Amino acid sequence: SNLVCYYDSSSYTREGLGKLLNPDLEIALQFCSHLVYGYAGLRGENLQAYSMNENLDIYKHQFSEVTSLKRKYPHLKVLLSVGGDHDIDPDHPNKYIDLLEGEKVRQIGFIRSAYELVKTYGFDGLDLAYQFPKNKPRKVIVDPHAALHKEQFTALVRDVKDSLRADGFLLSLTVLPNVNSTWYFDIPALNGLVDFVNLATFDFLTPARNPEEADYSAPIYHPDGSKDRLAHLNADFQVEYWLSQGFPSNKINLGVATYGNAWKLTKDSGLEGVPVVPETSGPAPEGFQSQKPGLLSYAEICGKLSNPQNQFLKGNESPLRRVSDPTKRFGGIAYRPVDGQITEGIWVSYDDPDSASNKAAYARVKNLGGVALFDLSYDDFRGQCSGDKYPILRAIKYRL
Ligand SMILES: *[C@@H]1O[C@H](CO)[C@@H](O[C@@H]2O[C@H](CO)[C@@H](O[C@@H]3O[C@H](CO)[C@@H](O)[C@H](O[C@H]4O[C@H](CO)[C@@H](O)[C@H](O)[C@@H]4O)[C@@H]3O)[C@H](O)[C@H]2NC(C)=O)[C@H](O)[C@H]1NC(C)=O
Repeated sequence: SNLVCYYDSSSYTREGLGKLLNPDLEIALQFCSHLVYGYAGLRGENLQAYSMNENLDIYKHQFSEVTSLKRKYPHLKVLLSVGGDHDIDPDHPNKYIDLLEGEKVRQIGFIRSAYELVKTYGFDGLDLAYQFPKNKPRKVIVDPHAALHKEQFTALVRDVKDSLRADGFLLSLTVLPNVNSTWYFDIPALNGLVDFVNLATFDFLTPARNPEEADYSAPIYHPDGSKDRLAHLNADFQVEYWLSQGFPSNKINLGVATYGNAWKLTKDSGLEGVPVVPETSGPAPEGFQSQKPGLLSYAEICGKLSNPQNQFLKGNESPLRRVSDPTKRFGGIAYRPVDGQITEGIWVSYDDPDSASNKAAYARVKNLGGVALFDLSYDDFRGQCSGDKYPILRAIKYRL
């Protein structure tokens, strides 16, 4: 099976423990079948593909430092990913749709630019992690041209593929969290156009989208215990959906995240950790390593879990408690409620090595092509949690 490892290059320049330099990157490569370099973006002035950190990717040669890793790993495939929800442009918030709705000249510009990036820097292919509009978050019609958009995307994928054929370059698509395949993906038309598809079957709920309640963010199956949870929000529904639409199972990769979604709790959230957790208050304070409110890396989460040793810590240092439904269907929970001394409450939905392993087993059972891991920079590459580096990656590979 495949093990498609995403690499967010912004991780190269992170300060402290979050920094992922190339020697640490390379260690993942005895487990990854594919490396995907993230993320190129769209220029708001003409929507061509371009590096969102030219100084690093191009002027300090990081694109080709990473693709030249194939010299050391002759079976490794390296792709370049566009979008990935990392193309954040408040100045041009309609780029991805405008590219779909674009005139030939505009689309050709993108196709040519994206092609140039792949070829010039030694990549084996392109990942279209298209930033479509997502499911509207339920609080407490987003796109009325979805069907037009679906058609335009199919056509754009065909033309992109066409540009890559002569070189034999791969094309993958990534269906990003809460991107709805009914609205945008003409799945029977894609089998003949793309080498594989990555379903990002995680972040179904996040503190950014769902600041006022918390629930499992990447369960395999639907948890009946989560009241009123939308039934398409689980990995199995997404996978079966793609299979339903006639996509070959072995061209599908199951997305698994290495980071957790972390909500700030309130007194009114109560003391129990099984979701749905009410009266939450947006993202939890950022971690010191990952510096992203509402996100924590696996090492940051592992580092907070309660043990007999850290038992003595109190107040806002008291350790997090594990909640782990024994059916292995839903994924991990670690939390600390607002209570007395504890003023800073937090609820984290995440996969650890065991639960990621579970996802890998499911993928194997469903005869999928493999797993796509988002991303190496939040796996514990330094070995902080147990001493073993890349504990989530290795656990997944064990079971594919
Ligand atoms: C794109 O987004 C749309 C929503 O805008 C989404 O459609 C929704 O799909 C789900 C999943 O099929 C539908 O929910 C099911 O609906 C039926 C009928 O109401 C229920 O019988 C089902 O309940 C069965 O299963 C649930 C969990 O398995 C149980 O909790 C429940 O008790 C039942 O056993 C289930 O609720 C939903 O009705 C539509 N919604 C709308 C607004 O039309 C679509 O799936 C998304 N596409 C993808 C690929 O994600």
